[PDB]
Amino acid sequence: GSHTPDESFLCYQPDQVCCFICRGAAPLPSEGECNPHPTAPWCREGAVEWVPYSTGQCRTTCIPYVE
Repeated sequence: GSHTPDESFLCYQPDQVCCFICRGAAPLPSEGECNPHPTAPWCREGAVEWVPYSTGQCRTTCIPYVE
């Protein structure tokens, strides 16, 4: 009934991490795994788009972390 909140799932890879904010579903894990995450500065700073995903729409950004 009101504004639906968006979440974020960080898909993690031993050398790559992509954070996505979804307003209905999550990202499709095919290169590692993903789970609910807060949002570092790289998540919000590199995730500035949107795309139609399985059960909803998710946007995402990826960064070089412990790679």
